[PDB]
Amino acid sequence: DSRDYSTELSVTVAVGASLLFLNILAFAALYYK
Amino acid sequence: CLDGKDCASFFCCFEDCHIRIAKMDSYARIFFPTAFCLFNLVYWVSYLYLG
Amino acid sequence: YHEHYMRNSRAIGVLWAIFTICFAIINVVVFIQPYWVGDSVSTPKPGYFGLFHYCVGSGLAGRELTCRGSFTDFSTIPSSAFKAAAFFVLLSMVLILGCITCFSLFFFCNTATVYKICAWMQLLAALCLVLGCMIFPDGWDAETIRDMCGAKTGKYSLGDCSVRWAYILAIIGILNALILSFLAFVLGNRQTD
Ligand SMILES: CCCCCCCC/C=C\CCCCCCCC(=O)O[C@H](COC(=O)CCCCCCCCCCCCCCC)COP(=O)(O)OC[C@@H](O)CO
Ligand SMILES: CC(C)CCC[C@@H](C)[C@H]1CC[C@H]2[C@@H]3CC=C4C[C@@H](O)CC[C@]4(C)[C@H]3CC[C@]12C
Ligand SMILES: CCCCCCCCCC
Ligand SMILES: [Cl-]
Repeated sequence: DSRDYSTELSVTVAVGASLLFLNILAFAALYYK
Repeated sequence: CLDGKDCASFFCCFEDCHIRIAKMDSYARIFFPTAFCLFNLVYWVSYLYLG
Repeated sequence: YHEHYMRNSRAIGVLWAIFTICFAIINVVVFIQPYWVGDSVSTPKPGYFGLFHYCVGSGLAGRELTCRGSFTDFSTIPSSAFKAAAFFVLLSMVLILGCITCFSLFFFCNTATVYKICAWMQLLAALCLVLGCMIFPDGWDAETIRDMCGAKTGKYSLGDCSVRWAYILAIIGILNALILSFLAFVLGNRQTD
């Protein structure tokens, strides 16, 4: 088997960045007076 | 600061709460079923599907 | 102006709770799934391991992944650092689940008070997850982990092995917990107006 985990680390980062981006968008909503 | 609130004014809600103890049963009629239902969901999913 | 204010506050609170449930799912997944560190091409012998559970190959050009470990029985955890990390991640999971239960208080208790409650509980869960992630590498000196990865592996030294999706997902969970805690604090201070 290809014992490489680059692909899985890659996908894990995309989902994490999406969640963090949505959270910073929530901050953009609230902090905007 | 962010909201002009000092540590105490922004983080701890030590301004009201205790006083609200007569409604202790009011919380329990929905707090306890939520905790048990939530515990079952993590318990059953963990042992049956995740591992 | 006030109706827009209330509508945005309500919607952002709903999204905050949705992301709280998502972070709880993340915490459960990283706690259960044993893919925090994994083998590499240069690793002497294959497998993977998480906070407490570890699967190791027999080493005869096949899988035969013998698996061992369980948080219920602390005897089989390789090292005290692993035990501490698993306990801290469990405590973080219990804290975030407690916040999801405390969502029920929105009927009776004041919105600002419950927002501050979950803000503090999410911050504590974040702190517990941070300590778990910082303490977990300390146990890499264990004889099982060294036998897996090799002699070059050690305390806070990855060595030949490679971090898999669960570790980076736990770091993402730490970041999510911090941002959600600050979000809850801001929402609690915002409902007061
Ligand atoms: C799979 C895992 C599932 C886990 C299960 C999760 C469920 C856990 C149990 C119960 C949730 C209870 C939610 C009840 C929310 C009720 C919120 C509500 O009452 O409406 C108003 C807005 O509140 C607010 O903005 C606070 C926002 C509350 C948001 C939380 C509920 C959303 C749940 C959406 C489901 C998403 C699931 C998706 C998962 C994939 C406040 O009222 P009110 O002015 O009169 O009070 C003022 C005071 O002086 C007297 O009450
Ligand atoms: C009271 C509410 C809010 C929170 C309840 C927390 C629950 C879900 C926690 C507390 C103790 C936890 C268990 C502790 C140990 C183990 C052994 C492990 O090998 C699989 C997960 C499992 C079986 C956990 C599943 C989740 C669990 C049951
Ligand atoms: C109720 C907290 C979230 C529980 C999630 C259980 C694992 C989901 C795997 C898809
Ligand atoms: Cl187990």
